[PDB]
Amino acid sequence: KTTEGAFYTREYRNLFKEFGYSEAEIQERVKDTWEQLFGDNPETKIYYEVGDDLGYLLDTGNLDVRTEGMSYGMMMAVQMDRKDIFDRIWNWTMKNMYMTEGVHAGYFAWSCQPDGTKNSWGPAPDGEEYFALALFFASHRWGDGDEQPFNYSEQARKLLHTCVHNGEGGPGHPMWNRDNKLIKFIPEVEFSDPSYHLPHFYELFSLWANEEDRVFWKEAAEASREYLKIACHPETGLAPEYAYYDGTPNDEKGYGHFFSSSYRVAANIGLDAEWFGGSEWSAEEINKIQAFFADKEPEDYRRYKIDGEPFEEKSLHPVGLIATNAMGSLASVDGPYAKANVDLFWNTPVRTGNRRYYDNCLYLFAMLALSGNFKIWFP
Ligand code: NI
Repeated sequence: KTTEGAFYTREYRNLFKEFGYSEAEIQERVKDTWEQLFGDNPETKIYYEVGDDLGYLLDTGNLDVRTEGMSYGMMMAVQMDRKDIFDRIWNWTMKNMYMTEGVHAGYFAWSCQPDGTKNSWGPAPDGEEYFALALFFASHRWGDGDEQPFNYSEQARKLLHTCVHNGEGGPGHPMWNRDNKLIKFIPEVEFSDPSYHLPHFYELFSLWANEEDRVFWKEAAEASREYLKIACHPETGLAPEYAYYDGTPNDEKGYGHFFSSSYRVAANIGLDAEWFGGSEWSAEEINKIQAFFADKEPEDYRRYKIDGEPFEEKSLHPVGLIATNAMGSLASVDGPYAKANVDLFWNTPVRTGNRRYYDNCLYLFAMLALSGNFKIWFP
């Protein structure tokens, strides 16, 4: 590590403020972003309330409710101290997504219709890891409820138990390969997705998961840091959406390039550097991604091969790309392009249109992280 992280100091960098933005404008912008996503602002909103006790995040582009969006929404709500929103989302999640039958019992069906109908009985591991951490944060901020499923920390430990141990007495599959400690793209495959690797989350799991797994989680954190070094292109810093355990792109179905999924790598690296400390690798990695985009206009952002070669196809989520590249500045605060990225993001409005969901989730995490408001909530 090259700096001491917020995990040790309990002070979160307000990068917007350090780059010269006023405290009043920053506060306004964070709240405005929240309100545009969770309030009534129908052109821009992604959260929808249902009755007195339910609510969900809608993938506006695919017309479904995704565990990615639900777990994001729970993380957002706990960072904003909004138990009411947190509990609505988590309650919908448990009611409509949690599976008690099939090979993936104990996990969450990745895509549901707005009426709660499962589109699939397959889970998406990046959902599970966000559910668990947001649950731990909920336990810590508010206390475990007495009524299930609001017993937050028990639900978190129980979920992470399944993630590691599923398949031991039965037909299930774990979400992490036990030998290499790497998160999988889905439980029944043996390849991964770089954007799913959250070593900073695993550090916390190594403190708060069932004791029998705390060594595993510290090992998974280290394995995830090593994997990112091999998965990011050495010149451009670009990661593929899917990658084999060997770090190379899995393009069997067109996911071997730098597109929507990959964007989150830079954000993940920034947040890890802020929580657990800078490193040389992270700063250089962010410098590479930012250097790569420095001569490119947002209107012209493309799909790229990880070597930098452009496709005709434009970025489907260019706002999310901007936001993640800016959030990445937390791992290279003195980097040559760090201030330009944060400024570009500052000058980019939240997204409107039917594709806004993904951009806007990335945008709110970036607002939170760059203002010193994406925090670890301790017991
Ligand atoms: Ni103002």
